[PDB]
Amino acid sequence: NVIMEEAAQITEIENFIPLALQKPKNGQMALQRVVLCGDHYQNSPVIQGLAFRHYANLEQSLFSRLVRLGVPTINLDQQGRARPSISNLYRWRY
Amino acid sequence: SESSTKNAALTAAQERLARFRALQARAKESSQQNLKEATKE
Amino acid sequence: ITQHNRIWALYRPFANSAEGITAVKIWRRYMQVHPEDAEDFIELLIQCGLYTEAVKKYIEILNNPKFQSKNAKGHYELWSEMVDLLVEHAVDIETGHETGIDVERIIRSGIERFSDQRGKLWSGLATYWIRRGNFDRARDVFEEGITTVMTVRDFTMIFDAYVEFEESVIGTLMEAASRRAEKGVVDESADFDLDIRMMRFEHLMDRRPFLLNDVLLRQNPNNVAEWEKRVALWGDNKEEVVKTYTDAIAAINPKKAVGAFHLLWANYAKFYEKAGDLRT
Amino acid sequence: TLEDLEGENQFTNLARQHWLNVPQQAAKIKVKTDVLKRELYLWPGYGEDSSNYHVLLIILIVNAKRRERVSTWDIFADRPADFSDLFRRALSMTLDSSLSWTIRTHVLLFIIHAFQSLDYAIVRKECAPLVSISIWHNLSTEEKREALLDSNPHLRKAWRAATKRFESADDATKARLRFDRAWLYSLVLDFLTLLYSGNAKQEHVLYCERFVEFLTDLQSQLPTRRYVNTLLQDLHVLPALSLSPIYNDEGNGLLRELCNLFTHYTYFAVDDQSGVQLSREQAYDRHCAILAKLQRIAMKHFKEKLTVLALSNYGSIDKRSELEPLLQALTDDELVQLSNLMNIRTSYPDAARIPVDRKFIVEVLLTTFERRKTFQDAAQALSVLPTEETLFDISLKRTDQYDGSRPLALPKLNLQYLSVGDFLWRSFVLYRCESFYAIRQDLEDALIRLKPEVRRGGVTGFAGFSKMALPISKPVILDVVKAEVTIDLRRLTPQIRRDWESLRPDDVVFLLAVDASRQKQSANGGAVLSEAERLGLVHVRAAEIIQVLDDKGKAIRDPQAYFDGHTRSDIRKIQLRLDATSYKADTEANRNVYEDINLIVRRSSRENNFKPVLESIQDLTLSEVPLASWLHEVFLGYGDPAGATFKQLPNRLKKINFRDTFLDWQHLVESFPGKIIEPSDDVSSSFGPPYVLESVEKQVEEHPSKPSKKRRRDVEPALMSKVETLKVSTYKPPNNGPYPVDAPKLNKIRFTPTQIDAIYSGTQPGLTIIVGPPGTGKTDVAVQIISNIYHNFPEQKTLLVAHSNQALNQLFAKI
Repeated sequence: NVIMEEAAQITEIENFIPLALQKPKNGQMALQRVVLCGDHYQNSPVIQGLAFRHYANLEQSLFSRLVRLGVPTINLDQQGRARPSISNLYRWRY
Repeated sequence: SESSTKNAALTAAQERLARFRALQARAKESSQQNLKEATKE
Repeated sequence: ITQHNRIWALYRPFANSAEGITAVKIWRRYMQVHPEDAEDFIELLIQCGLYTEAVKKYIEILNNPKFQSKNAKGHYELWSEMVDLLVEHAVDIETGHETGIDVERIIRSGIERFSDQRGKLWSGLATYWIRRGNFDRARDVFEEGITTVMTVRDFTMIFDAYVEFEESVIGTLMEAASRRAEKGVVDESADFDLDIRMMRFEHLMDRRPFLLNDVLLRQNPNNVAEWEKRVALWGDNKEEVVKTYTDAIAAINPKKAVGAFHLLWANYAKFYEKAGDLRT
Repeated sequence: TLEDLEGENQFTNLARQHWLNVPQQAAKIKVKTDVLKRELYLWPGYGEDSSNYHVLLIILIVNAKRRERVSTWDIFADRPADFSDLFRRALSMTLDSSLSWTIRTHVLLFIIHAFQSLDYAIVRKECAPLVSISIWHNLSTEEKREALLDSNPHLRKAWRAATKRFESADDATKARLRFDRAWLYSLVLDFLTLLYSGNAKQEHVLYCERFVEFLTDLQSQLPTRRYVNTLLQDLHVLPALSLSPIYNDEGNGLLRELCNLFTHYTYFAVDDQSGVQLSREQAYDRHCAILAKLQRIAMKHFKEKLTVLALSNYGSIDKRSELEPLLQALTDDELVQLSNLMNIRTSYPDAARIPVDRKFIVEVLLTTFERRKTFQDAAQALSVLPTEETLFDISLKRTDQYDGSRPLALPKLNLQYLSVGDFLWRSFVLYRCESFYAIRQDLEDALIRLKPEVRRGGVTGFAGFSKMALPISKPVILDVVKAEVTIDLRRLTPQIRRDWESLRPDDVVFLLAVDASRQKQSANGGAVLSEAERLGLVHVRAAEIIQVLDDKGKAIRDPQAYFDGHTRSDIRKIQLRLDATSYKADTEANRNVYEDINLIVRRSSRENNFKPVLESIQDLTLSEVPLASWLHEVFLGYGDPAGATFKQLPNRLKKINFRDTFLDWQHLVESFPGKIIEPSDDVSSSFGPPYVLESVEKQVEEHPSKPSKKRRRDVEPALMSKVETLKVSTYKPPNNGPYPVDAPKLNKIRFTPTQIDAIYSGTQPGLTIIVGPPGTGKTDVAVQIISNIYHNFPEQKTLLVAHSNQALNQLFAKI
């Protein structure tokens, strides 16, 4: 089982590297559960190259690509850390 | 026609066998020349 | 450690009477104190079937120049034994980027170190490539060995090995074609492959004199006799004869010529006069 | 930019003179013409009677929004018919030759941007007919199309369905389908005509680069590539671009690189129809089959003249130089007959005026029979350690000055990929390019801070002081490669000396040989020097520092004692392993690169991990199975996106022990709205924690009703949600001892129903995505899922990947 936290801030290569950290057995992988928790509306990964970030789209994450592809995702609708005004100001995008 | 076809196939097989024998003789001559050149060198 | 020597002397027969992975680990732990018998442990790697472990032990022994063989075996003999073990167990040896090993680099190092037995190393590499199922790689290795052999004996041995492999492949293809024709199944790809193999064998037989002339020129670029033999083997090909004459002119040193460069120049002038090129 | 369009532009003035000619007496209010307000006014005012200027302005606004990473497809979601009409108008204007080349390039860029936005339903519906099977009707010969249809029954069924849809359509629908099928062929013909038109300006080169980028993007997406690769192979776009005068120009390096990237993407070892990635053996077998078919055709047709070509081997005919004399032996008519026998196009339309000579046919035959390296071979051939030529590459310099005006010949990450290996190779190439750019920037900064100059006697010295680099002597090779480098810390600060002496094992360092006197060649009015020659740098070699030794060659056992103690000598020895590939290349070329090396440059430990990442990426690209089979379709963006979920996987766990996930029975009841919960036992009273939830599918009782075929048309398929019975089982927890420390810890956080569903999805096997905002307790849900996985599966291992160390610390504190 592989669980990733803040997958939207990690690149696709960095997300795929942890999913292939073990060699396959008898031609098949032993991975069964792949959970990724993140926020596609948050900041993407930092890329030094402007052409890589814009033209090559290297700043795109695996979670954002899965959300854009139409895969089903569970969206959290409860927040209990900030004030109601700040939460409502941050709920316009969500 | 399937009468002279057998004779034509036999002639082609004989020509192929002659060509294979010539190729084997050329390979043996090349090997002998290579051995002689190796001894000379 | 002084008592550990007697302890290992009282444990060597114990490890030999146990065998298996436990004895392999005991021999690995005993190599840190007395590595001079580690080659004998390589024989244990022969008994345990671990060809990769034997190759690693041979590489570790060859890496240290201060290692002395207990059985008075030379470094060249150990390298030849390792090459023979790799050729015999090429299928059982795992090769990849994860292990950090390269067989081509080791073959090149053995060829560079042992110039008198470079043809034997090339033949072993060709046999290993043939055992690996890569016919194109084996053909490329044979061509590289033929084109880079300074000694004509090694070149002749490599050519004989390549000719034997090509003859075996052609015989297998002919047997497959005969079996297909007897069963009434016509395979155009197999017949085309057999024809291509026959054409390649004919081209190799035709270029064998050219390869011998090239080897003679590499052995002595100032030898005008080899250049004259190459020009005679060129025949009526005017462009090939002109290229051979230009290579002989640019290769034979006038101050170190063993033959007669003036004879070659006179032959070129006579060939130009026979062609009607008086100005040339 | 977007702010530049707010001024008195020519397009804005034309729009005001043409569309804002209303006679209404508006007030004289100084309202700024914002880009968003103009876009909102243009969106509602768009219609079928609008001119092409409004469509061009809308396309320019969409391109400006896409260049700024702003959403623009949503604004067109309100009007689908107007968006389709605008797309049809843009497609008609793209094929129109009356407009300038700049408008055609802008339309091509807009079409390429729309092709990269297939996630939208309207964009996917608009782009579906453009990359459909009807483009196969534009083939050169009907025999090749018949063979392609007979190769796969699915392609034949799709062609039959397309033919039936075209026959059953009306006149306008058939005309629209024909226009959509022939638009790609017309664009390819226009590109081929403009390539061979001659006297091409910068606009023509930009249009060619945009067309190459669009072709690469079309080949990068498999649903479009399945027809784009066949169309490019039938039209011979690569042979036409190779012989075109635009690509032959020295200044069109970017166009040549884009053409090479398009050729690499089109010749990828992957199935076009099935989508399965092909290995090196499959590509070699396909090339051998093509060569055998060509040899059989030559033997059946020209055995008298092409006997050597027909009897040639696979390795003796795949090379262009070896096959050049065999193709030159045949005449022009013989070459045309050989091309027609292999279903290869040899003639074009008279309107395109494409020059079809013997040289073009020979180039096409050479390119078709050329052996191409696979993606794994290309990834293996790429060096992980950067070099002097790789850091100062032309592509890197072009990407450094990229501003969105012109395309770049680099791979682009999208929603869909051709294969997992292709995506891994693209990620490895992007990471290598980023690492090379960072290393080049660091080397340029170090050379600028060092300020190299020419001293007396021709010895290159350093006038400035830099902490990122240090002057050294020539390294001496110790073993083979491991070498020793002598460094001096007499002129360095104690912090700099401590940083240099604390080099970790296998640390990435650069040995730099620099000669500033060549910069004087730039002052003599000669040729234009490069970026490396401007700073005086000549060669840079990557190396891995393994250990740090003192002046006596002894390794420092205690670094703290050596740093705190008084060092007798400030000279240090560093053991560095140089790369084997660079050393072998220098030895083969007989170049003494290490003899002229005089500088050593170090890097920060946080930014010196690029080599292991590149090695891991190359190993993943070279691996045959780097992804799971269940998650391969979800990662590739093909098939059902919900197939990786637990509801579709066959290994779904029916019973899962939630233990202390629910605080009480009311919390468990409220966490499953719309689902019927029944106790496992016969006791109707509620039970407390721990609880185990078992999902039982409700079996529908198939009553023996009569088969009435009348009431079947109006009875639509109702989306009846299957009410899975969540049976709750309560068991006594096992005691761990009478001591208070033996009591297990229980969760005291009341999870929401969305959090409960996320935890249930994470506990079940498959792929789970938790889109949680800040303060939503995503870390708590992850910790609960990890605890549930540890309790339910003690034999399984859980790997947590955190973006930052603070998240890992918070997860450890929660666990």
